[PDB]
Amino acid sequence: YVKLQVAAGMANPSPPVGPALGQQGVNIMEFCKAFNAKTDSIEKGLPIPVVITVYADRSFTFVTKTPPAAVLLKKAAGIKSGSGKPNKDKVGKISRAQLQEIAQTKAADMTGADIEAMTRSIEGTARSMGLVVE
Amino acid sequence: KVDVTGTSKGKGFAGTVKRWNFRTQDATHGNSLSHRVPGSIGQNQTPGKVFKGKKMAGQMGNERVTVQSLDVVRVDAERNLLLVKGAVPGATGSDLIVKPAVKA
Amino acid sequence: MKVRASVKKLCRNCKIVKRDGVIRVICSAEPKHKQRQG
Amino acid sequence: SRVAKAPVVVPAGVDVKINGQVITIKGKNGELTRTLNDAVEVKHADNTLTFGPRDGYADGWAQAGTARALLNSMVIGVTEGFTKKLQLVGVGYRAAVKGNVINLSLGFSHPVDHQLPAGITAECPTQTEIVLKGADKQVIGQVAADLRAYRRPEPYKGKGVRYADEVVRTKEAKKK
Amino acid sequence: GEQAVLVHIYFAQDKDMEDLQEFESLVSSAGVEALQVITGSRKAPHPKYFVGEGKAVEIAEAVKATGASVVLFDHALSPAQERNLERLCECRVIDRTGLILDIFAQRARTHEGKLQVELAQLRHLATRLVRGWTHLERQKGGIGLRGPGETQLETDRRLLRNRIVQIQSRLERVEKQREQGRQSRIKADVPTVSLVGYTNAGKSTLFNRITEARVYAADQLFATLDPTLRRIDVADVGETVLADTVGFIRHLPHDLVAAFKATLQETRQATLLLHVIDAADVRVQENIEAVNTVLEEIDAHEIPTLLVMNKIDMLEDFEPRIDRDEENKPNRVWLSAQTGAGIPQLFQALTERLSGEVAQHTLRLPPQEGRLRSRFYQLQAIEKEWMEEDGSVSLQVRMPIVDWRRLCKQEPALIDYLI
Amino acid sequence: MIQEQTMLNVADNSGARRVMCIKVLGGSHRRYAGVGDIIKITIKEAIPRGKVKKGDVLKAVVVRTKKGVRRPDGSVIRFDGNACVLLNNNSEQPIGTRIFGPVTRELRSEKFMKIISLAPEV
RNA sequence: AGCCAGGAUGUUGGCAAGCAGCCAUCAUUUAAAGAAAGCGUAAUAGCUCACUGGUCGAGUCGGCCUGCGCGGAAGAU
RNA sequence: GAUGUCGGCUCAUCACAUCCUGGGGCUGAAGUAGGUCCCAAGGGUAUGGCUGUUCGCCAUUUAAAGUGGUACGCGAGCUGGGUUUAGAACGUCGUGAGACAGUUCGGUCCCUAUCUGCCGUGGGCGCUGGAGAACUGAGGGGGGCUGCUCCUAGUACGAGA
Ligand SMILES: Nc1nc2c(ncn2[C@@H]2O[C@H](COP(=O)(O)OP(=O)(O)NP(=O)(O)O)[C@@H](O)[C@H]2O)c(=O)[nH]1
Ligand SMILES: [Mg+2]
Ligand SMILES: [Mg+2]
Ligand SMILES: [Zn+2]
Repeated sequence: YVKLQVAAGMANPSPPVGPALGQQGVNIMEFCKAFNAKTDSIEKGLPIPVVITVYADRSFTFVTKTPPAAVLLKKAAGIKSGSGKPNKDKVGKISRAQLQEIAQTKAADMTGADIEAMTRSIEGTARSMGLVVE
Repeated sequence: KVDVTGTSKGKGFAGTVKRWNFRTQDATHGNSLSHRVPGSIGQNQTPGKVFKGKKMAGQMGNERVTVQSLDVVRVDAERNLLLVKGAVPGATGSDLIVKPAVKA
Repeated sequence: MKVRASVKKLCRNCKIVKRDGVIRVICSAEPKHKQRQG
Repeated sequence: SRVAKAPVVVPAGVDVKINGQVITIKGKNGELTRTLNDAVEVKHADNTLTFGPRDGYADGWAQAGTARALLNSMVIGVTEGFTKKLQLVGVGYRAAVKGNVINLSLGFSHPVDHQLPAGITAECPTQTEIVLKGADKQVIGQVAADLRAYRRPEPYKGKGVRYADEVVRTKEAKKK
Repeated sequence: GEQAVLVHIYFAQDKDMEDLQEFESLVSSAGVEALQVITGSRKAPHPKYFVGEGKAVEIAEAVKATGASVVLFDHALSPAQERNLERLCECRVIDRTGLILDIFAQRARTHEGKLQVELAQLRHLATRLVRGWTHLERQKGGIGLRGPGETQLETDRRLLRNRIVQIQSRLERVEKQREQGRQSRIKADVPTVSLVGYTNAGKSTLFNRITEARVYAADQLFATLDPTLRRIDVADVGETVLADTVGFIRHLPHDLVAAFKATLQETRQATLLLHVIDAADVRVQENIEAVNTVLEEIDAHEIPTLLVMNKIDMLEDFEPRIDRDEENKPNRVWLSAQTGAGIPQLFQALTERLSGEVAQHTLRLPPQEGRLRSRFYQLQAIEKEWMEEDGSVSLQVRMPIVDWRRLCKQEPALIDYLI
Repeated sequence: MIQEQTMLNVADNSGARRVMCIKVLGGSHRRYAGVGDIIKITIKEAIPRGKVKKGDVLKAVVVRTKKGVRRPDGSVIRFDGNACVLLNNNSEQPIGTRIFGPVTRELRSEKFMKIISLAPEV
């Protein structure tokens, strides 16, 4: 069993998409109909990997997953690349408003007693990429 | 198959060339009286002796010899004869002891 | 095996065992780690 | 040490005779005998066995533990047999039992035949399996080891005779 | 690393001339401090000194005035010529081959390099056994009288030959070791490319840039000793072994070339040679000639070659490109080291260089093709990936025929698209 | 009974007229090549414009000897000269097409069937 | 030391998924989990170490100083 | 108040740090073929061209063409090509006589074995009354090498080769 990233809205692009998950044995013509209708409300271009629990007889069923967080940071930064080593060169620090907007993506499916503890979890990737807070 | 024991033909005093298949030295190219001689017979003074059991000249033949695993060609009761493949030790008219082959 | 005067545990699966007056290293993971003193 | 302290609860229907150092145990499956080391005292004081050292012996405790383990195996074996599993992995590898003789086909140009010991029996539920049953743990182990000696498992494909419990490490062949 | 008087002669009549700038480069790489550089012109060498009597007296006067320690000729000179120069001037004399051997002796850090350099020195010294000055004098005697039985010159020749054979035997042991290391890859269908060429060609830094593995590189002549092999990615055949190599110089000593038989086994058996050439060197044709000469000497000129012109950044207003033969096979490539220009085109030329397949298959199956993912991505890759209606997935693939055959044997091969 | 340094005639049309045996193949210290035994030869005389040429080193098979062969009933077949048939080094098949003069049944082996087939006698 | 159980969230961290290499190397719910110890995988899946508890009832762990021993230890009548 | 030198021939003998053949661990050991390490000294262990050669190069072999000790084994066993006499010549050095760890041509190798040893073969006495045979066997010696082809099987293994 193998898994790879899938483009939600694109059908028949040649480089990236084909064996993303339909080659596992999932009927893509229905999966990326139902899930594509679901992601039509989701913003443009958010690769969202779901957990796979499917069969190999043209039947399938997928569980819900929240959209990513790492992809959304680079919108306001104005750069679409990455640094070799953060904490020395940065791609422009972002605001706490943007950080909490990204945080709200992971707020609906968390079972923590206190929701403020997720701040450290979200800013871990912020520090590991170079988005140091003010 | 049988094994045949007998006294081999006696050659008397035999030199090393005949007795031990020693190679003769050069017949020419300066050789002085040393054509069938045994050659060297030891090292220099570290053993300082001739070792026991060394191949040198002496009596050859006239000794007990056994030849093993000879095929029985014909066994003749009426004429009291046994024909055995190959040569067996000794001269004509000499005593032979014929046993079944131990190795076979 | 490798015969050398210095025999040591090369990983966490190695075990020192003295067998016939000879110290040996037996490894249950890597057969390359078989050693005897000699 | 600790194993020596732990006593051997001898079950019912098994007859124990401590003929000095010689110790004999009879049961439903059969009679097994042992000659313990001189530095072991084996004693009856209940419906059980007790092991200890004889004074004047450095080994003492070491021996004691070994005797406890051996006698535990003896009583277990006479009560219920000791069983061993073997499996033949191969394209045309096969086992068969002709009565105290195990014929093996293992790719050799001749057929292998192992004559079993006295107190061991064999069965073949499948051509690729051998079941050994016996009384002596040592003997059944040795017979299984001899059966494995013909074709022990090779690493590339796991070919040959393997204990059913063994994990056989498999390594990939040379690259490409 | 001492004081030296340098000597060069313009033998313009024949091809036995040498480059003074390269000679000075070798001297500075050795670390010697030059106090003077004498020039001469001759038709053919003088047998007695290798120079005229007048020029020999001039070098003696230069040594006397400058207080120099050694005299470095840029030429091969005989033991008798060395002896006569030594007699005129008390300072020691070093041949060009002696200078090269000294440079390699300083540079050698590995066991193999030390073995090869000491073999070369032993042969070069076995050539120079002309003076048997010893304190035991001639052993007089007669028929049936005690004595050594042989001359001291013959005894010394015996001893030198025996120890040379010993160094040699350890060298075939090293060849066996390296041959095992080679044979690890040959049983695999390994592509192996060796990049070779004149010194300071930038080939070591080309290796460093291609492989992302640090290897020494600088402006020092004969910087690298012994090879280094590294895995590289190529589009067609996947995994390939790039090998760096010790550089060459005009007129390598034959004893040195013989000594480096163990090291040169990579270039002997390379599936490709990348002949890396410094385009900015005005003696580029001479470098081609020297490299081809040593390749012929080691008998490795029949292997497929591809020329790679480095240092185009020193050429004003030039862009990299690939020159192709009449058979449409790339025979020459241009590129730069630091700027990285020409590197992808070098990769593309390498893809084209070795291959035996151009057909591309297209595959599709029902939901039984996760194994197909694993196998394809295992052998090489998926060339062109997409899905289609009814959940079907249409792959396009191009991998070697050996990969095709092994995949077909491993799989049920019910796809009826791949042979 | 063929040794090193012994001259042999050629009983084939490969071109060589006379060849010299330079190694008796088989085991170590082996002395003699009889009929049916492979030898290593050097060509000493050859017709111009032939398949082989003077100085060539290759293999041959002894097909005739003066010493002769012994038959199981005890008879001997002797010849007036020693002759051989040239063979390729790495394939051991004869170079030529025709075989001249008689041969013996000692060449009745799976490898010399091609010699026996084109031999004029035996 | 033995004997059962869990190793997850962002996340496939970023420039190949913990496990080519490089930089951040910090949280997390929590009894606990190193942006991951080798294996292994094209690489994931997988393997399971570190990581924490249950049951198991007399000692156990590992550094120091020393007596005496062991291996290192193959020659030519 | 002499222990004949190098190489060759003849004859060898031990060691083992094993060259081949046997046993095995690991392998970057898929198979064939190898590498490396450990045990193993029973047996075996080239022929030629060149050169005085040992070596070395080369040709062609072999299962292999092992490494060392034995007065660099072996001239009261052979040889005398080389080194190390007296004749002569070339180059070089020296005024010369001469000289040269340069080269060249030529150029006497004795010993009847007392003792130890060793290979063979006898006489004497002894072995407890003499004699003739046939034995047991304490102990000792010899011998122990290996190639190629076919079958198992084009099977196992291997994408094939
Ligand atoms: N201007 C310029 N300099 C270059 C270029 N490539 C290499 N160099 C310089 O030239 C030198 C190359 O040295 P090196 O990489 O060791 O090349 P090499 O031929 O492998 N060295 P060697 O063979 O002697 O071991 C270094 O000084 C490097 O800086 C190039 O494209 N342009
Ligand atoms: Mg005479
Ligand atoms: Mg370099
Ligand atoms: Zn280990």
